[PDB]
Amino acid sequence: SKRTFQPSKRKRRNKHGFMDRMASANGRKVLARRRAKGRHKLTVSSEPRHK
Amino acid sequence: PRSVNSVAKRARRKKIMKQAKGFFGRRKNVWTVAKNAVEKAMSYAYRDRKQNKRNFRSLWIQRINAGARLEGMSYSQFMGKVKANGIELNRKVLADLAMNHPEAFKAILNKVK
Amino acid sequence: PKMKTKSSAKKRFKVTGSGKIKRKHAFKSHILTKKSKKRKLALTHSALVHKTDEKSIKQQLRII
RNA sequence: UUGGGCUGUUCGCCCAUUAAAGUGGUACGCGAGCUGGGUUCAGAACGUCGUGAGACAGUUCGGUCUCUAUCUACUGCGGGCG
RNA sequence: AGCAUAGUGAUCCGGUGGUUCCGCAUGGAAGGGCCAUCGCUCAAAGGAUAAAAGGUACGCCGGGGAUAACAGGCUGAUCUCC
RNA sequence: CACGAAUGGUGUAACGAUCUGGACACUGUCUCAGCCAUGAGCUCGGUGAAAUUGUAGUAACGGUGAAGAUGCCGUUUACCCG
RNA sequence: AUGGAUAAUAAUCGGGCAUAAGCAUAUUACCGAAGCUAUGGAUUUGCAAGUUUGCAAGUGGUAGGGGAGCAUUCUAACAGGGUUGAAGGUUUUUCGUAAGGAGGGCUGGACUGGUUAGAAAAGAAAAUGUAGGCAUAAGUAACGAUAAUGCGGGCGAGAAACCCGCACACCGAAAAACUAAGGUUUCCACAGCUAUGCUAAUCAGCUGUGGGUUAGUCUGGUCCUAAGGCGAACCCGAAAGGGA
RNA sequence: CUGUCUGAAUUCGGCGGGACCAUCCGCUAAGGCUAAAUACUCCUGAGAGACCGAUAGUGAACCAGUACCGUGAGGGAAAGGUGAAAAGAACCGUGAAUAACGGAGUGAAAUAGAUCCUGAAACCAUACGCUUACAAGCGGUCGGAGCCCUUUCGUGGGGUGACGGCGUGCCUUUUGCAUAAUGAGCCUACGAGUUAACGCUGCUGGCAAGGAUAAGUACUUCAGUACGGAUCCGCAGCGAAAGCG
RNA sequence: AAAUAAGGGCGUAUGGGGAAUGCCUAGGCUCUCAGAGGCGAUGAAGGACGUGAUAAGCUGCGAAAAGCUGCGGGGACUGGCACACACAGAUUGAUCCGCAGAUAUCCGAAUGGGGCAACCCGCUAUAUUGAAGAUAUAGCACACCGAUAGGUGGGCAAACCCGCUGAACUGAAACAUCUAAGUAGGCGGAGGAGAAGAAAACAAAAGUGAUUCCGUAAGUAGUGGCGAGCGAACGCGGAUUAGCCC
Repeated sequence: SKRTFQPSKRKRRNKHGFMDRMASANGRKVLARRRAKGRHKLTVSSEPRHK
Repeated sequence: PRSVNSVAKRARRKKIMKQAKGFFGRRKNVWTVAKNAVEKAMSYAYRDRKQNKRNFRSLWIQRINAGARLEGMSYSQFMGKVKANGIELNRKVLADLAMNHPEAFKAILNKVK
Repeated sequence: PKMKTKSSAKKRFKVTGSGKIKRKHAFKSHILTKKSKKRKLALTHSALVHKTDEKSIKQQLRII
């Protein structure tokens, strides 16, 4: 059957990207929390693009 | 300070497990099965000590009866005539005489009869 | 911290001179016209807290 | 110590035979043996009660029955020893 | 106070009469205190609030064989037989 | 007992993986089961789990017992291992 | 003593069995408990001697109450032990009412600990307790579409599965070709069979080394815009902010 | 202090002294600034612990907010030790093999060989000694031959034990459990009445109609003697209170 | 060679397995004393991509890229974890330490426009065939004020403090007043502290003289479905002491 995760590398960036987190006032607190915890990987935009 | 009873914790159970030597299966090496078997063994050993004193008297009485019925008597009559004669010999010595010294036993019987 | 004294028990239950607790009587509030004058005279003088309630009253007054 | 019609039925009535179509117990025997037709799951409707949410020893349609047998108990077959 | 045993309701709060008892610098007053007394089918009558009814078959959590439905057990009221 | 007129009453051609009763053809649904093929199963070679598990050298009958016994009582039966 | 029906797995004086080994009365001896006594020992209160002894009464025990203590880790003083072998692990002997103490042999190769006083992360057998390791079920289920395999050569130590060849079978509006989404090197060659492949493998989408993607015309940007987003100015809202 | 409305006088004025009024007392609103003694640690330098020692101590002693899980917010591990020094096993043999092993050299040790300090228990096997194929059940206990080792030589010790008697595990909850009521596969490690403030009883100690300091201060060899009487309890109680004692 | 009961039970010895215990520390925990309490448009915190004779990671550093310069200290080794085969530098005084400087790619407040962070695309001045395809350097966001050359602020980040908002579980053995609690949470600003601070104040017939903090006063007065509960002030003893401007 059809599962819940149907990947799309533009629907992913339009919802969880760096420019989508930095646009909101409360979405900008996720970045602060992750930098305070020390996450090596920030928002999904940290995944490398195809080269 | 942090206190851990690690060495004596096992040194205490080694001594209780060393007396479960010869038990069938895991009753000799497994701790929670050996401890449950050593305590029951000690409970069985506390009793049977009151029963060793009344299981040997039965054997003595049977041997005295056997040795007395060889002379046309019974244990009841023999013990009656012995107790009402001023003898005062316990059943252990009487059975030892009836088994090892039949001459002494028949001498006692003829003296009390 | 410091043990707080119960106000309901501190407004009543005056402690006597040596070891007792003095209190008032009840039933003398609003139906006094049909009770005999003997009962109303007996229920007027102050009474003492019984020894069965003394422990609770002392625990409330913070005298353990 | 029978086979059918009616009913989920036990029971019961009826039809045709038979020498006979017994009474009961075994967790109203037996669901790690079978079916789920009835009953007590969630949907919907009728009669009635309750203002209402809802309910009925009232009725009707539909609706997942899990497990590789260790010990003993049975049905069969072998090895060891005496 | 009635020949005697029933005719009853704690506390809080509020009302009335008496009282240089106190009355927040002093003098009064507001108010409080003491005595007498009034207001509760608080009737679930030792009265948890001044103020209070139902459904759950969509239900959920914590426990009970302390407690029912099936089966077992004791006894036959009922049943069957003599 | 306890239908009833827009929480609509009574009929209705066509329609319905709807419910109910009956008829023809047809058949293993059945009387009543029988034969055959492949996969699983069985034996051998390779790899190799899980649920479950207080210790166990783990019988039957009548009875007792927290009222239904592998472990208690009396009797009977049973060579050891698969 | 006799007749007065009995329940469903095979039954009963407990059984054998008994004509007394049944019943009624009387007598004697004996058996019979952790009861009583005889011997040894320990302990609690009360009474005396002292600084333990003697006597009397005791000494089952759940909820619960009281009193004496052991081990563990660390600290303060005095006194110690150890490479001629410390702690730890494994056996053995002995002592105490017990918790426990001390000694010997073997492994082990650097710390340890007596007396008095003190502190506490101060003791597990159960919480369908937690983490790690290891058993049982057991060499059992299973080895993942019933489209199918057979033979001969090659490398090789090793071939039912690898390579080659001849046969057989299956799909064929597909199990064929391109390619979007997506994956992001899995692509190609050579070495390897350790782990991975539900088996072995000389094989591989696995491991290690060397390579591989070439655009004026193909797909996107440099061109345009829809739904929708942002939005100076402007209008609202405790703030963040909302509308546009 | 004000969301809304209303709204005063200027020093013989205005406000406060817990409703309010008169007298006394104090102050002078509708303007502003101001160090010290006080709170904390993303940090910095020095130093301690009757603090932990790898399931402990931070989630993280080690390529840790890592590997893994989710779309995302987010959750979140396990993982220390050879040896003094790599001197980390040249070389030979079996083997297809640089799989493993047996030798040979290093070392004090290779049964310290990289799964490397010592290394227990569960668990899986081999050798030796004694028993076991007519015998029914919490597997033990009390008696008891026979056979193997040791020996101060013994009414001494150790191992196995033919045969007989008795005996229905443990915990919890219950009037009552072998119960067919609950729970546990086993072993190792962790795991549950502790501390602070304020009180009360029992024992002990100092002073005694008196007892004790708190904050703080001074000196010093510094998380460790003197001073400090503010204050608390007791010494007299009764009454709602004035008050009396 | 031996033994043999197919196998099982018990005891001893020797093995595999595993990681407990013992010892140790590379790391942590609670604090004491004295400081400091910020970085950023001269471009922050946090990253991406690069940089080595050899280079997969970590560390350091940015196209001047395991480094450059100046002043002091220091005196034989050095080219980080990192060794090995090497190759070089260095008593003319290297390596290293302290302080002060230079360079400092791209993203990120990101600030020339846009965007799917580490990308794309520009305008004006100059130079390069200059001309199409393109390049090298400089300047190009917004708000305020400065009259004008130009200055100030955007953002990030532990706790303390201030202001604006602000629950419920819980307790009352139920519950609505009450408590929990002006707590948790959300938003904005500043400093090493912040707030407060100089009487339209207390007190009572005697008096004190700004604020803050510590001990008593005191679990007192009082408040409360007068229930649960909440709970001052005066006065006294101390640390410090400071008063001024419209």
